[PDB]
Amino acid sequence: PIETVPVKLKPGMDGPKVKQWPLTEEKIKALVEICTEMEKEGKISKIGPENPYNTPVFAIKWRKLVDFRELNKRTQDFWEVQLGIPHPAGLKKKKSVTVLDVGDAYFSVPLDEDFRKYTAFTIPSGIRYQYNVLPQGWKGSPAIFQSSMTKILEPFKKQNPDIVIYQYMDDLYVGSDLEIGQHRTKIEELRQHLLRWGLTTPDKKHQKEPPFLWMGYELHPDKWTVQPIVLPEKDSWTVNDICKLVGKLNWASQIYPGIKVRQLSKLLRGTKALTEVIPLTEEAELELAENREILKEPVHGVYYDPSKDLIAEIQKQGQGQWTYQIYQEPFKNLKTGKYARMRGAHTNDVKQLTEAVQKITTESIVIWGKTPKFKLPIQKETWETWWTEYWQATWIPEWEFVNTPPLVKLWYQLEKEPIVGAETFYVDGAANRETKLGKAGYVTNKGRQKVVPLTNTTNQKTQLQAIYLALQDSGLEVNIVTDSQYALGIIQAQPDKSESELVNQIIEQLIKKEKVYLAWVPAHKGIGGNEQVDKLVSAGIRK
Amino acid sequence: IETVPVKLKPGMDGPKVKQWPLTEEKIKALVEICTEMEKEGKISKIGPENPYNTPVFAIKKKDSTKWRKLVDFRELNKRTQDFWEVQLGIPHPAGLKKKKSVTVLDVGDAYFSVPLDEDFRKYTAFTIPSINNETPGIRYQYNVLPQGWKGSPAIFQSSMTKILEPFKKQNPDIVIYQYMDDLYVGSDLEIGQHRTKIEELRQHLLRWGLTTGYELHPDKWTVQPIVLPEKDSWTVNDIQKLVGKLNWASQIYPGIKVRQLSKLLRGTKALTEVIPLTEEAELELAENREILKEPVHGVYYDPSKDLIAEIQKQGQGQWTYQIYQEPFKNLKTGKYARMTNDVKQLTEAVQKITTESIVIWGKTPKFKLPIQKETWETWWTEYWQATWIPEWEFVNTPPLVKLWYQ
RNA sequence: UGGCGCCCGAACAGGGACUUGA
Ligand SMILES: O=C1Nc2ccc(Cl)cc2[C@@](C#CC2CC2)(C(F)(F)F)O1
Ligand SMILES: [Mg+2]
Repeated sequence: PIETVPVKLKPGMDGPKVKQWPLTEEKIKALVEICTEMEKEGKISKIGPENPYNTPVFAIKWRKLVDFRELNKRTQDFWEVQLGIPHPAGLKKKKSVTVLDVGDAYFSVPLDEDFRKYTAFTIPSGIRYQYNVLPQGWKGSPAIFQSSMTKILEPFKKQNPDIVIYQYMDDLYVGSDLEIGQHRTKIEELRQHLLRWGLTTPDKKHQKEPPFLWMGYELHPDKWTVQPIVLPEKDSWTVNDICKLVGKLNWASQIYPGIKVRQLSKLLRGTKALTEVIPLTEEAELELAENREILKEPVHGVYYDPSKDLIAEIQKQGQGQWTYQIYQEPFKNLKTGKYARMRGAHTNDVKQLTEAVQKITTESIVIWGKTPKFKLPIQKETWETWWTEYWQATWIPEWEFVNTPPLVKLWYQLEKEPIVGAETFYVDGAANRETKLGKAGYVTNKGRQKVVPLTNTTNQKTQLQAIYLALQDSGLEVNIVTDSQYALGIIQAQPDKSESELVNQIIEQLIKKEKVYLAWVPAHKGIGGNEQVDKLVSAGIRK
Repeated sequence: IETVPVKLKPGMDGPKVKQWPLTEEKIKALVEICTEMEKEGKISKIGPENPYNTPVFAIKKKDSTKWRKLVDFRELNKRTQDFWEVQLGIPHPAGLKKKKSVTVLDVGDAYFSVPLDEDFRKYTAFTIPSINNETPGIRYQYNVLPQGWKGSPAIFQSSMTKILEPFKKQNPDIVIYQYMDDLYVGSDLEIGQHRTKIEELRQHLLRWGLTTGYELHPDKWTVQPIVLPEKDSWTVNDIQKLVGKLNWASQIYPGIKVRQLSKLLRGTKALTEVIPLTEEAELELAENREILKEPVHGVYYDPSKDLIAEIQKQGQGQWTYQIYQEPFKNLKTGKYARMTNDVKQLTEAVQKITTESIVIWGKTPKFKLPIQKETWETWWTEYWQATWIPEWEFVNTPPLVKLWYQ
């Protein structure tokens, strides 16, 4: 009595006509046995002459598996309504939970009458068969079954609002706050209700009890955790092993707090072959040892409690690594994680903290549908100065200051006006486009000019080098006039770190300076001493 | 009524935009109003037959507590651009931009009385998300003309004219213009009389069952020009900043010169050194001052080209925007100092800029928002209050273009 | 065999800064 979902092929296409591969004695004998059994059950019907279509049928006891590549790319596109999966942190505590594995899930939903003929079969000695139910591996089987199952459950969920039913590929999670005796009675009602539509589910004896291993999680009625993660204790590590290691402890990061993958992830840069034994760096080894210690004890998450307000405490792990603990009660956290990603080449703690907060907010809305009350390690005044003096429309929701040793702050600030009494440094650099024998230097009002040849440097690198010379050769207060927007843009962002080592050396030199003003003048306009600098840094590079 | 056959743009398929995550408060609101819409017959639940989807958001219009459904038909509008511009496009009157008051009604509730073409209802499909993806999102269609879709006013304009013709006859001085779902009613009458006429128009719409910022002052809109700093004593840094600004402004105004100003910066001098402007330099600076106040010569609106709106965060709650089609050919440069929250100010600036363009050029611009893609996409729906939604892109503002105002 | 997530590399398009030549 399940209403079929109309299906049709893409415009201009017709049902696949593929040749059947001559099966072997052990395959043909098994396949006919399967086909006869399904045919007697009504899941298959014989349409030989009126269905000039074919698909590859093979056995891989023996289990039939037909490859629907030809039909998968010719059927109309479907909308996978539920593409993602529920994070266990988003779930809610249930007194009793049961899992109903829907036996013959797809094979209980009839296929569109006008589409059955396109799913034709062919078995040699042949015999032709067509699917009267949703096939396995077909593009529309998951979406159609979910739609069909949802309509089957709506008249039961409506009658039982207390019961929470979650439907996945094959299994059906039916959670309830009812007692064990009462819950089992209600599950039987669902089992009978499903049986009315032909769907079959197992009995209590053949059912499964918690924990419920689901998509890598080990779900209990009251707590959740990732499945036991064991990291290899080998000596030599290859790119394949690092990829496994990084992925394994990325799964653990969402429950285990303080998981660092920055060093190990860096070892995957520049390596292509998976057999290349990576010489695990001391920093990578240090992180791996720390991660191993974190995984020594078992850490169990907690389920969402809508009656309470989510908190999201963020901690700074250093080197662009952040960790957050989303929780409602103290020390009992629903979910953890990390934000080690760096947006752009140049960033600072405050900008990274905002990005980490945004990432938590985005994942909190999908999981819980509400942003948490952040507890950031940044002073209110410190954040106020940043976003007020920043060119982006940055904003972070209601947050509170938490005093942790690794506080977030701006290591240096650039003056908004020229410094009186500070020697001015006009800095520029020209890089050859062929021999890459660039050059950088500075000219100051006190007749203190300097130049340093550079090699394998780019136009951009030379400009940053010219800035670095001024900071090196200046005092506590320096006025730098650079006619490059690249250097100005990078430094004005007030980064605390970056991939480039040239800019990093500048940052450690900007901090030492008690006052630094970085001006900007158009190039080639004869703007005072900037014209003189170009003469020094282009004598033997540009023309 | 008979449905008007709507044909999608040839060679283009219906939208398949993924639904952005919604908060539980918005999801609960959407289900409450979408179930009522289905009960009234405006929408119908659908299965997985069609792969189309347009994100649906929930907003609260200004001075309102009830929730409002905001369906993002930006991709569908593009995929059916021919239908609602050349086949049934609505001409934009050039008069409302000069009117003292321009009230913005909400006539988007009258579209639901017009059935939608059955062959087109597939593309007007949206999914209501579920928190944590617990249950599958609820998928709906539009059995009636969707509001927020640029084709609905085009189809409904035939009925709208008949509604407004008896009103317009008795009030020839009122310029009524609807863009997507609103009705920009412009009149030169005083504020007291204009509101009475709007009430008369509102009562006019109710007799046909069409239930009904909110008011604008186009005559009070003036583009903010580029202004150079003025001071008695000029330092080397001030001249350098001035020359850099004027040099960049030369791309906009060809008459801007920095020759004599640069002649002051000959040697290597301290940034704090006071430079006494020479007679020639002072005269040339004065020449730049009068050029800037004048409008950009040779800049005209091109209907074919899409408008582009660039917004800059000047700090202290001040935002500067420029609406242009070609670079350095600003059709309109302004400032949003009304403003707390950067995203709230940016959303208000976007809505204000879009409304200004609608009553001036009859088309929303493409927005270059100075904001992160994730930050905006998450918080822009908490402050949005306009039925329409413009196209935006996210850009990294150069440090030297933020100096539109010092 | 398909899907999703992470990382690496390549090709694409545009949105920018800049160098050299004509
Ligand atoms: O609301 C809840 N609470 C809950 C509590 C414990 C468990 Cl193990 C499962 C759930 C549940 C779910 C689910 C899908 C991930 C498997 C259930 F639907 F109830 F089964 O969602
Ligand atoms: Mg140069």
